[PDB]
Amino acid sequence: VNSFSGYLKLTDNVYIKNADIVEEAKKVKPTVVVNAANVYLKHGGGVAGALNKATNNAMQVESDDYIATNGPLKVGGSCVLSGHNLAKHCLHVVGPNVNKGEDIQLLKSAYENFNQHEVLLAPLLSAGIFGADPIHSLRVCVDTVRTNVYLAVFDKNLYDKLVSSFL
Ligand SMILES: Cc1[nH]c2ncnc(NC(=O)CC(C)(C)C)c2c1C
Repeated sequence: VNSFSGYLKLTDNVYIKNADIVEEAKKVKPTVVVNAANVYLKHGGGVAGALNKATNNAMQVESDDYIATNGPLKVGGSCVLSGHNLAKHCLHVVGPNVNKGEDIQLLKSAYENFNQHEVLLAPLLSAGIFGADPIHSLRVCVDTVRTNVYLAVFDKNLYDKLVSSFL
């Protein structure tokens, strides 16, 4: 038993809800919140911009030190950093950005990072300003993640479409 509330159960381990991941993180304080990151950890907009704003830019400060030491992530890769006031940890995961021309096949590799964590709160990878089809992202999530994932979908209209079309 965990503290997530109001989710629809899609499969044995995948759950979905119309919610703002920022507000959801601030209430649940999950062990792991997933950020929709880029390889430079520049958290300017989309989910990443919103999570960082909620940390009063502390996420960005930590991220800049990480990149200065380690260099950029790989598309499809991840790193674990602090969750600041939102979660114990933040798993920064880089899904392909279609608006940059990146290979959509890398979306499965991106979701594989979730399997290193028993329970996670997450957005749909590569959705939103990353340009991928969210219905496809949900399909890849369900077919790749085996640990317990709680998906927060900000847009109410998109959520209903995701549910109604889920096979
Ligand atoms: C600030 C914020 N918070 C979120 N929490 C969960 N999911 C999110 N993204 C989407 O739902 C996909 C789109 C944007 C509807 C296509 C977001 C965003 C952009």
